[PDB]
Amino acid sequence: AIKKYKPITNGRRNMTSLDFAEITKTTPEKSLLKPLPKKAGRNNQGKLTVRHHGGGHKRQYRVIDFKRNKDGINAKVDSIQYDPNRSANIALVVYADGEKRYIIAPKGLEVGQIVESGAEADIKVGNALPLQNIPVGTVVHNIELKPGKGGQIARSAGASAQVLGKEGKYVLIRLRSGEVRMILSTCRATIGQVGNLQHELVNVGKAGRSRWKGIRPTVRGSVMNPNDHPHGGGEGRAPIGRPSPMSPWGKPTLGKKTRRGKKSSDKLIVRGRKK
Amino acid sequence: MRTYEVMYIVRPNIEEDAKKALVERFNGILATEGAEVLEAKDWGKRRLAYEINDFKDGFYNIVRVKSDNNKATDEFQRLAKISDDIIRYMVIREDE
Amino acid sequence: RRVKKNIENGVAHIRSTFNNTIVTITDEFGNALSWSSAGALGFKGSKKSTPFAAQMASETASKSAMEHGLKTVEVTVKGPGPGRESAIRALQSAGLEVTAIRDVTPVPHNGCRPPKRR
Amino acid sequence: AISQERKNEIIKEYRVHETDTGSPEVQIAVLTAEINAVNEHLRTHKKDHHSRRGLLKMVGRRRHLLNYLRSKDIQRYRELIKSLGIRR
Amino acid sequence: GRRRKKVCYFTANGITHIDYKDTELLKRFISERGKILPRRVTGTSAKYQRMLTTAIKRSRHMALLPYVKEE
RNA sequence: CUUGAGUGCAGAAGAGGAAAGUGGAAUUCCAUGUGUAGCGGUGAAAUGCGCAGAGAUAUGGAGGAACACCAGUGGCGAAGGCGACUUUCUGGUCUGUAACUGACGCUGAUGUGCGAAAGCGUGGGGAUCAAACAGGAUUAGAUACCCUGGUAGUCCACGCCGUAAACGAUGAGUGCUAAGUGUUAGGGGGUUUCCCGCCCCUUAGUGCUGCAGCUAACGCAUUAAGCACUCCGCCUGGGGAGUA
Ligand SMILES: [Mg+2]
Repeated sequence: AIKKYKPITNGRRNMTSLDFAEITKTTPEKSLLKPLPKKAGRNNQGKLTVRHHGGGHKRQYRVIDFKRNKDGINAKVDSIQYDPNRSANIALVVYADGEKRYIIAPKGLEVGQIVESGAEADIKVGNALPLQNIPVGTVVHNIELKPGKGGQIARSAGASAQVLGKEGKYVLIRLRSGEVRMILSTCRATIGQVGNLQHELVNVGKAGRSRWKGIRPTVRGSVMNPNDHPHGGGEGRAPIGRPSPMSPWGKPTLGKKTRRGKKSSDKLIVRGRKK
Repeated sequence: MRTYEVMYIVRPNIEEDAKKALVERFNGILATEGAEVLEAKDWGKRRLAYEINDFKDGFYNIVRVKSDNNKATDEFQRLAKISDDIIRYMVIREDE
Repeated sequence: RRVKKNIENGVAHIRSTFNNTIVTITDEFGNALSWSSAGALGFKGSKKSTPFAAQMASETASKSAMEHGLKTVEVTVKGPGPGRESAIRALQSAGLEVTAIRDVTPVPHNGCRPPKRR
Repeated sequence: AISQERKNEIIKEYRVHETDTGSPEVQIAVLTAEINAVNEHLRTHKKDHHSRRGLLKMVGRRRHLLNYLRSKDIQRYRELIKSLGIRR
Repeated sequence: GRRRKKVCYFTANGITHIDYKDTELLKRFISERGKILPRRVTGTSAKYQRMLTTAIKRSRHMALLPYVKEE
């Protein structure tokens, strides 16, 4: 849930933020962590390529087993924890063998609940298993597109895909973004929506709270002078003179398609709804 | 403690072996939790008045449990709609 | 084949609105061969609503239906309208060999709101 | 809900004598159990009409029988509020 | 009181029935097209309408009996 | 002290409520097969869809919403309201019973809460139906009826408003006073081999015709607008005005 903050001064009025009710401990496991410098959106060289990043706060890398590679072996769940670099809160997992690995949190997970990674691991929340075996009409998170990589799909906050049906090879799926794709029959995935659902009702509230993350400002285009951006210049304020609202680098934004139609999966793509 | 009947329905296209391990498994999942498989039977083969996945025709199965209300359908509904062999199903109490 | 599906029993399907009636003759499957429209035959509007349209349309598709060639044919019936009874009669006059008529006036169980008007 | 088993049990300890079933002591106890059950159902299902109507009939009558046992006696009154731990 | 057909058809049914295990009360109480015979036709009493209704409805999802038979 | 009220014990019924689950038809959108020149609409037309092969026809897919018969002056609930089915939880009612407590009751200001549809916020969904809007037509004109489309919205969840011809335009409660006649859940008894069939009676709500009586009249008539008691609310000519 989200707790409104009573206005006491100007910079809190519309503020809002989370309650943190799905947490059991605060300090993580030292071992799985791994360090992380930052880059602020720029290359091996040093030049700025992506705009407005950097300025933020320090953090680390909590490792994940997106593969859910080891199969069959039942597990339990003895703790939750928090993860800055993703919206989705995260769980720790005492395997049967004493190992310890972190996993994105499905909504409605109970500490002490047990969760598996195998073919014969019958359906519940959390359990990891392929797509061919799953029934139709189910919601699933963290699909891999390819065998053995580590999933790339529905891995963020909230709900997740729908299985509409399957051939033998390949297998359909509808996403959120509502768009369709044929997926292999043997890619490893799991079931249940993702955890945090109200990550988006956060009224960030105040300017700093973008810097705390951090990100940093972005300046419009109709303000600058005409070298640095096409819209710029102009006495007083600046209607966009030309049609086809442009990027700073030419190359419009507004309606233009940039999917490159030679890509191999374009046959796998059917019924493009969101883009 | 209350008296449930239940019907479950399976395709004909399966092999008779799968019917055997299915049924015995299944009376299992009604039995396992403490709630009593009492009186199992088989109304068996019959034709439907209309097709339900695509089959004109199919199998029926009748069993009975008296139980608390916490052990049998809670499991069977979960293991009903996911299974591609149990087609339809319906459970009641003792009324007619 | 394929345009010339020759059999001795296909299907007829019939429409009859208040203001228009269409007929067609197809297969048991079916796959479609013929049709006729009261408007196609020169009539307009107020004269689509005539019982005689059932007859001249019935013939007018029945000809090409038995050009392919056909003895018997089933008759589906929709369309609360004048001609759902007449086209049967004038279709017998063609000399064909109906065995059964199925009146299926497609009724729902309140799937959607009908138009309020009037 | 409640079921006759529970009910027919608890009266045996609070019944003022053997054959009795009235003796409003009984009634405020039984109603107490009922309202607690319905109250937790009612927290499960925040929104209804049947319940809160039903409660407020029960609670309303509970207060009355209590106001009766405040004057037919005084000792039973105090004895039962501190026995059941209800009505501060 | 009452101008319908005979009072007391029920002499061969009761108290609780069917629920699906008896065709021999089943087609009597309905049409050949699929729809139901009202209480005007059969001469039964009122609650038995209010039972056999749900009886056949439970028979329909178990596909023992059609929602429609016009073909 | 038991006759009012409530508790029992054995029973009857029900679209009474909240949450989850399941299924068929139908509308629609798309895809495919079939095949040509109209479809659709009106009082008469036009606008639109269509040779990019529509509509019609068949198959299968998705997707939201509503649930044919049943349904009846039938039922339930305090009202608003509630009609596909099944499970979980769960409220009250009626009868019979009579042991059981022995007047605990009625009404109810101020307060507290539920409350059609429209409406509003935040978030999801979007099949129909359809304000606003556009076009067509009628028309002296028509920003109206008619026609073709068509967004919000209808839908779900958490919240908020807080009204209506919310009507039977009849406050709640108790008690007494002609019948007849159907209906709904029950109960007692006689006849019947067995009533399950027939009949007689008795409770509770439910409808119609009707006297005594009332009413200005129409009309109400054991479900009173009769005979009375208690308690509450309300009216004092109409507009001004449910305005300031
Ligand atoms: Mg009476």
